[PDB]
Amino acid sequence: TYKYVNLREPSMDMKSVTDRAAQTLLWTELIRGLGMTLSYLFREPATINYPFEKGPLSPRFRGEHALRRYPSGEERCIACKLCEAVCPAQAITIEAEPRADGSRRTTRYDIDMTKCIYCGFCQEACPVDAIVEGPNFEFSTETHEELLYNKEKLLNNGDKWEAEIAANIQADYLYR
Amino acid sequence: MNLMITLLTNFTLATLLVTIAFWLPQLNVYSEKTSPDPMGSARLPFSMKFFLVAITFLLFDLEIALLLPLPWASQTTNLNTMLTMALLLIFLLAVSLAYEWTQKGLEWTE
Amino acid sequence: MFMINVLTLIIPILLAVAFLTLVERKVLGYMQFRKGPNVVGPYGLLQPIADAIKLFIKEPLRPATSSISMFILAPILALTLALTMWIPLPMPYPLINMNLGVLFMLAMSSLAVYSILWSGWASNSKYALIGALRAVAQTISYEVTLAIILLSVLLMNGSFTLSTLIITQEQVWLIFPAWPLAMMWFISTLAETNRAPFDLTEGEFNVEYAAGPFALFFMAEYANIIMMNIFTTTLFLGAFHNPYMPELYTINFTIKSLLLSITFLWIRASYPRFRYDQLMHLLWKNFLPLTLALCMWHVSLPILLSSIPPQT
Amino acid sequence: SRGEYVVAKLDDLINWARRSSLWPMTFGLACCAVEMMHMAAPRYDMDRFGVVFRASPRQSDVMIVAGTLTNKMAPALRKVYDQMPEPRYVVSMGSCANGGGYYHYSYSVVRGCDRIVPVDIYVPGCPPTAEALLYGILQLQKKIKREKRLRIWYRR
Amino acid sequence: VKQDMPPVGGYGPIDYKRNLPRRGLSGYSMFAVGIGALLFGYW
Ligand SMILES: CCCCCCCCCCCCCCCCCC(=O)OC[C@H](COP(=O)([O-])OCC[N+](C)(C)C)OC(=O)CCCCCCCCCCCCCCCCC
Ligand SMILES: CCCCCCCCCCCCCCCCCC(=O)OC[C@H](COP(=O)(O)OCCN)OC(=O)CCCCCCCCCCCCCCCCC
Ligand SMILES: CCCCCCCCCCCCCCCCCC(=O)OC[C@H](COP(=O)(O)OCCN)OC(=O)CCCCCCCCCCCCCCCCC
Ligand SMILES: CCCCCCCCCCCCCCCCCC(=O)OC[C@H](COP(=O)(O)OCCN)OC(=O)CCCCCCCCCCCCCCCCC
Ligand SMILES: CCCCCCCCCCC1=C(C)C(=O)C(OC)=C(OC)C1=O
Ligand code: SF4
Ligand code: SF4
Ligand code: SF4
Repeated sequence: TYKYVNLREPSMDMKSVTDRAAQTLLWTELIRGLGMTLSYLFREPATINYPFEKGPLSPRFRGEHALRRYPSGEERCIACKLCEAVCPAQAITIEAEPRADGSRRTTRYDIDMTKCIYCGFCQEACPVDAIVEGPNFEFSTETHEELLYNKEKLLNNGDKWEAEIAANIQADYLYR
Repeated sequence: MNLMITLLTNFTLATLLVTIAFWLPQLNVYSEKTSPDPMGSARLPFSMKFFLVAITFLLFDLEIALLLPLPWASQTTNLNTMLTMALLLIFLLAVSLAYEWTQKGLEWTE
Repeated sequence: MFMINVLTLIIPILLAVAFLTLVERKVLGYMQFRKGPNVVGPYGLLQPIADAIKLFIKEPLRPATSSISMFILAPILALTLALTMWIPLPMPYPLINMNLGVLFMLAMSSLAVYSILWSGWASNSKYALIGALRAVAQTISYEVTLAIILLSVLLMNGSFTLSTLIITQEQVWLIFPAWPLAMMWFISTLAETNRAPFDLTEGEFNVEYAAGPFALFFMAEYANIIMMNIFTTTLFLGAFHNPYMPELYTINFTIKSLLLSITFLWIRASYPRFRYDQLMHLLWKNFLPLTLALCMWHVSLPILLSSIPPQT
Repeated sequence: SRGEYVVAKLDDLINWARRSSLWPMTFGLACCAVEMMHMAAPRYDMDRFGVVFRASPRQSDVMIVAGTLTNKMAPALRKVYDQMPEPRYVVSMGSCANGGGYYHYSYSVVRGCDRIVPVDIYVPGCPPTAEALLYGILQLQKKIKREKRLRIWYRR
Repeated sequence: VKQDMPPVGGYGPIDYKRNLPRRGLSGYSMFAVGIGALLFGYW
């Protein structure tokens, strides 16, 4: 249930002594190292051609956030603030009021993408699949406040990526 | 004469490249840099071992200077004497190395 | 006309040093299961040009130098000695055909440590000075076995003439009578140019130089690398020379020197670094005793075989 | 004019050489260092873009702040930043370098590295992937590509 | 049910020991090739 690494007492017959001395004087293990490096010289490398080739992702991937809509145009967020109670970073700021037809809807849905730890507790705490953490990861900005999303930016990410987000949720929701 | 021209050409090319390296990026009007090391301000401690390997180099390089006429010395007619003195010089270099060994001279830079 | 010959020596040296950096990054890339540079040029061929233009317009690092004069002279001396190590090299005819080209190269390579030493003292860092003293002691250490191995091999040549060293090897490569001298020579020239696994300047001296002069030190070091591979090629792997077609020798020694420079690139992507005492142990307690023993063997061996080479 | 064409072509030349030979000094602060080590790994391979792996901080061209900046190391970050030769750029990698992140309300964390150094590219994630960091590096290259140093010098 | 499971016979065997294949000549043969190269060079 255990083994002894490096507890080999070497042989002292003239065969093994001359083998070790030929290894010392003729550099056998150094040529073994050169052979392994030469072996990787003639291998096809593992380099994908980014941006033209992309690294493989799964439908569970947790990237850029997006507020979704029902298949009628109505937004799914019913202002229940579970995503900001569960948020380990307190990145989500929510303020709500009844809108002009009496629906429980948010007026403030902020996510600070520089507080966010991208762990997806908001999409798994959301009872109506409103906030999701979509598949976009290429959204680097040049300014800090461009990573401070309001409700307009998140609903635009939903409208921008819904054709992908709905298919990822369709592929994954029986594991959830 | 060709060699002096070659040395002057190589020195002139090197000085031209060094002048371009020290004066072309000086024309950048970037910014004045305000307030331009493992030891802070302590003096350099003298290492006896660095001086020992330098003097060992110097003495063995002198023994090399004695060994340098050997491709010409193999052409002699007094070959027994020449062979004896050549093996004696390389043997005295080896005795210098063995004495440098056994009196702990090759230590911590072995 | 001779000035044209000096230009056709020294400008292609600079071009081959420029593209050796690309070959290093590519060969180290593919040996590391990745690619080297292939975006900046077609197959990466514009990467050294882009990098040289980048370094020559980067801000000068502006150090407080101890001596201004030696801070200027250390790149000058490094580049001048890096270029003058090529002029006795027979390929198949040298620029300066001299009777003592071997000893000339050993002398001008012995002078190369002053650039390291002056760059180390001309910086105000004591750490850079300690690193320079380590690098100088390393280089002057391995120059000992350079001199003695080189003498022992030239006991089969008859002279210090580099052009005679091609005539010496018309029946056999000189690595076949002298492969232990060849392998200790090869590791010793690997330790001359501060090259891995002997690169303790990268393991935790010219760090106070700006991007221009540091690039000049870097290109002088790679000129020394290409030159010592060419000198090892002429010294142990002497090609066939037809006097009516010299380009046969030129193509042949070029292929052998490229393989040997790639062998430097292939060593540096294969081994970890020595500790400083470990390569001091490698010189003084392993390479130098065998070097002295083989020097005795190659003194006494042309006498016991009646194979003393001609003086002329 | 003619000189406007000359400063346009020279801006194209020097911006080409500066974006095609970026040398990064990566602050290996925290978990984002692991993903920078994947952006240097064979799949993504920064070196094929001319982006070398671990240049020294005095010859590097861009400082990748990859991890959490604490109060104890913020003067060391500013020291390494001040010791960089110009043009120097700052990529902020990950949420802690961007805006404090998961340690934003901590007593010992600088709330974003932009309180300390001027930041060019903010790379979001915890950690942002090696592909996302490579996206940020290529966006930095595009930012260098549209620099007008000599055109504004000619128009001043 | 439908769930990520191993197949009906399980998977195949997975190697996990050191495999350093012991290539090269003996030390006697390596010094023999070296001394023979020396003798051919000397002749
Ligand atoms: C010119 C073309 C290339 C030439 C060949 C070189 C290419 C191969 C390069 C491989 C990569 C090397 C990377 C750097 C490695 C540095 C470390 C290293 O190797 O250290 C050397 C090692 C150092 O020893 P060590 O550290 O391995 O061993 C331990 C040593 N002690 C106990 C002291 C701690 O070995 C040597 O020094 C050997 C040098 C060459 C020996 C040549 C012997 C020839 C045979 C003579 C005859 C023998 C039989 C007896 C007499 C018979 C008479 C008939
Ligand atoms: C001894 C031999 C030594 C050899 C050393 C050099 C080896 C490599 C040689 C070069 C190989 C090919 C290089 C091609 C580079 C890429 C050129 C290119 O495509 O540039 C495009 C760019 C923009 O053009 P644009 O009109 O906008 O394109 C839109 C099209 N609808 O347009 C531009 O950028 C403008 C044009 C720039 C052209 C630069 C060409 C490269 C110069 C390199 C220097 C060496 C020259 C060769 C020396 C040896 C041969 C004499
Ligand atoms: C700090 C200062 C600046 C530092 C940077 C620059 C200096 C350092 C780098 C350059 C070093 C220059 C070395 C000059 C002499 C080299 C030795 C030499 O000339 O050997 C070659 C040759 C001997 O071969 P041989 O075949 O015998 O001669 C032809 C006749 N058959 O001999 C000949 O062919 C002889 C030819 C005629 C005599 C030539 C004399 C040259 C000028 C004097 C030396 C120049 C260097 C002075 C400064 C050195 C500083 C280290
Ligand atoms: C009077 C008017 C003229 C004034 C003086 C200027 C003289 C000519 C100077 C060189 C040419 C200037 C134009 C530079 C390129 C402009 C166009 C450009 O940026 O093209 C981009 C293209 C690559 O596109 P990229 O954005 O990199 O895309 C990523 C991959 N999809 O880029 C490419 O395809 C490669 C671009 C290569 C640039 C030219 C080659 C390098 C410079 C060679 C000459 C200078 C250096 C000489 C030798 C120095 C020492 C070795
Ligand atoms: C004008 C002739 C060329 C001048 C020298 C500049 C180009 C060669 C050195 C540049 C360089 C390259 C390419 C390089 O790849 C590199 O990284 C390993 C360096 O830093 C250690 C360099 O200095
Ligand atoms: S996004 Fe979901 S969890 Fe958050 S307030 Fe809206 S409905 Fe509730
Ligand atoms: S992924 Fe996590 S840290 Fe980010 S908003 Fe959702 S719950 Fe908050
Ligand atoms: S942003 Fe997150 S994952 Fe990245 S270094 Fe910070 S704590 Fe680690």
